[PDB]
Amino acid sequence: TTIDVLSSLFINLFENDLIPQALKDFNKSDDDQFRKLLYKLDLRLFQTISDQMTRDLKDILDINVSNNELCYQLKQVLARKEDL
Amino acid sequence: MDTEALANYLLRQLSSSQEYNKKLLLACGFQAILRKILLDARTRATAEGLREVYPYHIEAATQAFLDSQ
Amino acid sequence: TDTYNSISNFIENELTALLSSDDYLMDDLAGPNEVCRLLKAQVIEKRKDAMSRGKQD
Amino acid sequence: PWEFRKVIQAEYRERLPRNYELKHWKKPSKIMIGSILRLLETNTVSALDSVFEKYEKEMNQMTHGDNNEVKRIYSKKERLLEIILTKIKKKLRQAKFPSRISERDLDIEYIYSKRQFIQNRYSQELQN
Amino acid sequence: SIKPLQIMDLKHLTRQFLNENRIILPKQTWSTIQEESLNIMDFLKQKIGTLQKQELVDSFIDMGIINNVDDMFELAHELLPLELQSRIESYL
Amino acid sequence: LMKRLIEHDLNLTLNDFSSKTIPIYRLLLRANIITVIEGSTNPGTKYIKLIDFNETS
Repeated sequence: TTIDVLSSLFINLFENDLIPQALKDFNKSDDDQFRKLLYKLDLRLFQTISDQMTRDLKDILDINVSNNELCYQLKQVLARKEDL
Repeated sequence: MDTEALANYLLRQLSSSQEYNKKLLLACGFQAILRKILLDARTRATAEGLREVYPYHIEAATQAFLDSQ
Repeated sequence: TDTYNSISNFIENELTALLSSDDYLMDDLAGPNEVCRLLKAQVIEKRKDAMSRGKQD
Repeated sequence: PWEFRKVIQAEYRERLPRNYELKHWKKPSKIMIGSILRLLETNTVSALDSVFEKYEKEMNQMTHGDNNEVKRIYSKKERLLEIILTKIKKKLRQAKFPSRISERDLDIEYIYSKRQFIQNRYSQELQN
Repeated sequence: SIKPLQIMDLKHLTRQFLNENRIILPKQTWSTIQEESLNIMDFLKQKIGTLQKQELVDSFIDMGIINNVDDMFELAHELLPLELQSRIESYL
Repeated sequence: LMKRLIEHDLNLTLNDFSSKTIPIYRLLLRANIITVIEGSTNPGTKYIKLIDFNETS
């Protein structure tokens, strides 16, 4: 659950502190494009980082169990090879 | 291989006199876990009638033990 | 020959990573921002235990 | 949400069974900080590469081909990302999590390489 | 490797317990308990990470092994040499 | 307590040992000269007596 609470911490932090702040900054800079696309690419940065956090943690857990499953499959394949 | 050797194993796993006593009590608890698990393994083997124990016996015993813990 | 690595690598390269990147890019370029983030949230939500490495394996 | 400890306690109480005694709370050690910062650094590098490759044309037409301003803004956003990284490092340095996690228990590259190796061995055994 | 224990370590650890109380262990069971020692050590370190006075005896009460400190230094009596159990009694 | 132990009293247990006599009982237990057996009729009550120092079996 440590990976789960880490993912929850990252989700809450990015979704309530940084992404809304940069979204309000993007909505504020209506007069100048140059700061406007700066805040838009900031939104890009924070949202891709949040998605990467969630996907990487879920992928760590998923590969950690899939490696054991693939090891069991490898043991079955080795046993079938010995019998063959 | 004494219990103090297992305490040495635990300290090198985690890496004065009071912490040595703490680790010695931890080693005693570890030996208690092993003895209880082996007792449960013999209990289930005798329930099934086998003289010796097997990996599935002690796996079931330790799963039942960790279910309560 | 090595058919099984070719199959698995083709899946994990052109099937799931390409799908995620293309869905994110198309949802970003559909317009806008909050719409895309929310829609990505529920499509990730309902694809649980379907895009996992066990399923591709 | 910047109050990391309250969210940590609430999620630990919610996502664990009621007989799970969380008596011991430990601050994250230095190896956890190093692993988290390494993952964040690699993922920020990948994210900035993806963003600047996806939005290169608007950046070029707004600056009228001035690559110097492109590199200046790349440096500015690098500074901002490093500042945010230091901020979240300071926020996690006041945090609680069991010390059972090591560097090898949380690293994408090592587990991915192990998966690649065991998959190659699986396919080779299937070939034989 | 470095963290897992060896088979002969387990023989030297629990050989007398399997002899007084008649236990027969084949080699597969020996390898299984060599694997299980790691899981037991990880569970013990997850339950008890740091060590101070009251929490260990409270956890051992929660472990279902003991009921008081009397059970603690009676279980230490049957698992330690005389100098070590006397030292533990001076500690408790 | 010592007179009951020497006379081999069958009613000896852990109840009559006070908190002050707990180190004395621990000293006696460290000598390995006493039988620690829990009563079948009353579980939790450890009946205590010295081992026989005079037998020639």
